[PDB]
Parts: sequence; structure tokens; C-alpha cells
Amino acid sequence: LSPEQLVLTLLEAEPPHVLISEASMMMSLTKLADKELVHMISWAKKIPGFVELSLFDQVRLLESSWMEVLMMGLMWRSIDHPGKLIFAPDLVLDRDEGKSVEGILEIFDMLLATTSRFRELKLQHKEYLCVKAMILLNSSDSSRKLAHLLNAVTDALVWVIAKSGISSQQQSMRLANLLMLLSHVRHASNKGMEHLLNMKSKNVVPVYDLLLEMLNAH
Amino acid sequence: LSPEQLVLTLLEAEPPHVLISRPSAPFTEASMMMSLTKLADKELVHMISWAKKIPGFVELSLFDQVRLLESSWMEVLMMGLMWRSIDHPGKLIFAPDLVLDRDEGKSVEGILEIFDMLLATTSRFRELKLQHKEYLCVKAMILLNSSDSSRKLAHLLNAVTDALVWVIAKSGISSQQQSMRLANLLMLLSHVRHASNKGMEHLLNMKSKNVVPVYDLLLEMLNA
Amino acid sequence: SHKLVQLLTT
Amino acid sequence: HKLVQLLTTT
Ligand SMILES: N#C[C@H](Cc1ccc(O)cc1Cl)c1ccc(O)cc1
Ligand SMILES: N#C[C@H](Cc1ccc(O)cc1Cl)c1ccc(O)cc1
Repeated sequence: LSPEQLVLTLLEAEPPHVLISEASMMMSLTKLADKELVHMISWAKKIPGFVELSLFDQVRLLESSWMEVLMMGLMWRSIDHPGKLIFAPDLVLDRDEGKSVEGILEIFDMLLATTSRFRELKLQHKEYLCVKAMILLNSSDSSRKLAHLLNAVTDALVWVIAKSGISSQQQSMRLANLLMLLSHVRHASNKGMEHLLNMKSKNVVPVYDLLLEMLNAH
Repeated sequence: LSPEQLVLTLLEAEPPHVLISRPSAPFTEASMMMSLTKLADKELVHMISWAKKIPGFVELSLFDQVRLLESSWMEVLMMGLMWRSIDHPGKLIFAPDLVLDRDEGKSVEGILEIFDMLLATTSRFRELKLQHKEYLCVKAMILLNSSDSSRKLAHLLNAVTDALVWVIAKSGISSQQQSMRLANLLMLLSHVRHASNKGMEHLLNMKSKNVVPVYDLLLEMLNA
Repeated sequence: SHKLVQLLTT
Repeated sequence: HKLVQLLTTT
């Protein structure tokens, strides 16, 4: 499968825009996260090779990466809308509104800061598609299939950068800058998981089964 | 200035070997925790010295310098350990005279899980055949990527990144393989930072259960 | 509650 | 305090 075929398969695998329809904010986010987690398992299964991995691996990668993969989704939706986090079309928050729940302004600042580095770097849709897949496959018989799956999405990202037709020097520099930003996405998801597990312990977040199972995994 | 000049500045900046005796007696939760914390606190002194010898670091805001060391210190120690451990499979080379086996992590509840992370990642670096000059670049990058001072840090991080791109080119593999090797090295750093988060959580757990001694710099750094 | 394995299997 | 001291005084 060529890099272009793979990237086109990721374009196809893209989940649809999800709408949700003090406490209200946090009820909205957990409801969004739970709806998005359903779309994320369809998306994962349409990654060429993913369903060929052992079920243990499939589960372990989703369990590991789900919050990183939501936040990458959020940052892409938010990229054109500076100062704004486009959780959903009917859920658009700014840093101010984060102030209302303890620990959330910290998380909105990371997401918004990382969002602006991606914006300054002019992240392209086809770049986003590759890195999001890589977040999943790089979390953290079967294990060699995983490595092949991951090299192939990495080859695809190198391809997308090549097609911009910037210098080789600059393709390498771009590649590095995009991969370094991922650790800032993973940090923001580390903080979000900590916050969300804290709200669950105090049972202040609606019981949602797939979100719950996904959180318990941690 | 030049990538090669920056690489040779990182080479000169390398810390010296920190020397820690292995306990005379077979390891207990305490003896091993006191060994690993005493080492960490000594390395932290040499880490601050190392960072100030990175060109442009000391031109950052004090608060930016502080924030980088506070944010990255455990990932930097752990990148140090994986490199010292690269030529000795199955072992973890904490110091010249502190060479711990995977199974010797039994002695601290939860540390064995941290050792397997360290050993697995160290194996990924062994199979990529991580070169000395790549390591020097990757370790600075962990510090400077942790995450007018904002403009200078971006610049300083672009310069170390430019240096790693140069080192990989001097390997002479195809441009496509240069991109792939750069990507596989950077994606391995996410595994170092993961190991670092579990170890920070482990250290804060051990401090909470008394086990941890009173350790000026280490304590100041953990409380970050 | 095993909705993850369930969604992965159909 | 120790970090700032080693950064500026050492
Ligand atoms: N910042 C955020 C939330 C995750 C989250 C974080 C903390 C918390 O206490 C509860 C939640 Cl649900 C999110 C929701 C949908 C996305 O697509 C991306 C992120
Ligand atoms: N595994 C390990 C420790 C970090 C550590 C982790 C957990 C814990 O409870 C206490 C410590 Cl100190 C280390 C020491 C020196 C290095 O150069 C690298 C790592």
C-alpha cells in the first residue's frame, strides 16, 4: 500500500463532527468524550493492519492513547479559531470558562498553547491524519505487525511533507517540529487523565460505560 | 554556530561519572531507594552544570531555565541511564559500581515495572544503533522541548534539531532513511517521557510512605 | 462492562 | 531555592 493510499484510507477513516445536544461544562465534556470514544474505535479499525493485530494489542493501544487522540482531534478543530477550543459545534469554550472548574484552566492553557504552535507551523490536514494515527500506534507476531504498521504511517508522514516541496533540510526540520509537539499533546492528556480520574473518585462526573471502562484501564 | 560546533560543545558539556558504592548487603526496599535517590541528587547537581554549558541556555529567563530543569530532570536522568546501559543488555548501569539486574527490582514495590520500561526502551535504542552524537542532541532536545526567552528557546531548540539533522546526514543513508531515522528516534523519546512520569509517580509514592530520605535538590525537584 | 472489545469485534 | 542558587551562585 503506497503512502498516498494509506493517507487516503485515513481520510476515509475520519470520524464525523460529533454534537452533544460549573457542572454543565463538565457534564458536556464527559458526554462528548463518551460519544467520541465510540467513533474512535471505528476509526482505529479502519487503520490498515489494525484489526490484524492481536485483540490484546488493539485494546492496549486504544486504552493507552484514547485521551491523546481526543486532544489531537480537539486541537485540529480549534486550529483556525485562536483563543477557542472547539470541543464541538454546540460546545465552544474559552480559557475564561475553564476558570469555573478547578484544574481545567491549566488544561485549556496547554491545549490552546499547543494549538497555537500547530497553527504557527501551519499543520496540514494530511499531516494531522498521519500524526493522530502515530499517537495511537506509538503508545506504551502482533508486536512486529505493530512495528510495520507504525513505520508505514511514518513513511506516509515523510511523503506528505515531501509533497509540500520544501528543501530536504526543511522536510527534516518540519518532521522534527511536528513530532516534538506530540510530547506537548501527551503532557496535556496526562494532566486531563489526572483531572478526570479525580472527578470520577469523587463521583462528580456522569457514569458513562465506555468512558468509564477506558478510564478504569488507567 | 555550525551544527558540528554545537555537537562538539555538547560533547565537552557531558557530565563526569557520578560514583556510588553498591550496598555491601544484598538490596532491601531501603538500601536500593537510598542508592537511587543519592545518585539522582548528585546527578541533579551535574545536570544543572550541564544545562548552563549548552550554548544560549543561560541567555534564557531564569524562570525559563528553572521551568526546563523542573519539567525534564527525570527524563534527562533516564536518557542518561539508557545510554550508559546500551552496551550491556539486561543490565541497568545506574553508575559504574551500581549495575542492577531486572530481577533486583523485586526489592522495591513497583520499581520492577519501571526497570522493564527502561530496559525495553534501551533495547529499541540498541536496535536503532543510537550513535554518541545522536544521543547528545536527543538529550538536549528533551531538556529544551519540556515546556525574549520564548523566541530564544524556539531558536536554541531549532539549533539542536539542526545539529541532529546534520549528524544523521553525516551517516550518508538516503534522505528518506534520514527522515525515517529522525522519526524513529523522536518517537522513542515519548517512551522515555512515559517511563519518567511513572518514576516521578513512584518517587512521590515512596516519599509519602516515609521510605524516602531528606534530599535537598531531589526534594526541591520532586515538589515541582 | 466490555463495550470496547464488543465494538472492536463487530 | 537550591535550583536557583546552583543556576546563579555556583
Ligand atoms: N479537556 C478535555 C476533555 C477531556 C476531559 C478532561 C478532564 C475532565 O475532567 C473531563 C474530560 Cl471529558 C475532552 C473532551 C473531548 C475531546 O475531544 C477532547 C478533550
Ligand atoms: N529508576 C530510577 C531512578 C529514578 C527513580 C525512580 C523511582 C524512584 O522511586 C526513585 C528514583 Cl531515584 C534513576 C536514578 C538515576 C538515573 O540516572 C536515572 C534513574
